[PDB]
Amino acid sequence: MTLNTVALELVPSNLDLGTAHALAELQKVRKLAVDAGLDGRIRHIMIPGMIEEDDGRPVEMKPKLDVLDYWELVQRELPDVRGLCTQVTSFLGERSLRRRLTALIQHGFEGIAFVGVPRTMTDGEGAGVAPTDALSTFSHLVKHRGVILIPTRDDELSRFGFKCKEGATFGMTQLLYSDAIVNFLTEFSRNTDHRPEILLSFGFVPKMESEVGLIDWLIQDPDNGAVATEQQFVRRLAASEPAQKRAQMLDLYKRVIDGVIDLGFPVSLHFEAPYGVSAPAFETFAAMLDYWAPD
Repeated sequence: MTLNTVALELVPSNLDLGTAHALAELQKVRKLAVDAGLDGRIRHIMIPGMIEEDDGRPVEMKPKLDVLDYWELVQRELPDVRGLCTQVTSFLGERSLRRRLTALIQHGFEGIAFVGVPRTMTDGEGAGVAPTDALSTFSHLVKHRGVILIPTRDDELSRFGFKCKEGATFGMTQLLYSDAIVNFLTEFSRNTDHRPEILLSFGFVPKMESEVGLIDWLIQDPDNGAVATEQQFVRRLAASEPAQKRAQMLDLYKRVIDGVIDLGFPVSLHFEAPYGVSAPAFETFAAMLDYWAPD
């Protein structure tokens, strides 16, 4: 009924790589994890869905394999892991979304986070499916139905509460670069009876972030202040040398874990490396797991 899992995000490889070099990259993933101690301890791969056109991103954005094609490669090179993914619902329409969700579950995915994109319907005829409506409508197809939880966002208490009422089973956080989630989940536990599973998301920040700024872009929220603080922490990690970067990161992790695991929500972990998996990323994830892991 709960995942109680550690999930590693693997973004699908570029469409132009071809099969032979897709599996080589996945083979490197297996070696990096074994070398880092992770190889028994990651139960799920989270494969995010697709943005086709660019959103302003600081990186280049090439066309990717569909979630289904990439998942079959993943199963070849990482036969231990189970599958989670992300699905945009806003563009599909109920019948199409039913077929898509059925195909995902049929091909071995155990949980799906329903993601929404705002769109114009003043024109832009044809309703898609709002993520919160999908949560109710497809509960017979998807046992683990997720939403994005952004604990720094204005009105997230009302927003996440609504999604829980509408049938959300877990919340997957935006990348966490402060302990805002601690106060959010405590206030959420005081104002409501919803106890969804929380997928806590931690992202490795490489020095390259000082030059490219991808993670700063991923978490931006104009005029927030809590996010402003998080962006300063990202820059500081990027400008920190490995020992201090690891310690600052793991101190953040320890505060979140300590502040959260007794609130009464089931807790799972979600590890991202937005610039691509790497030995320093996997070492950071191994350090976090040595402090605390589900089970």
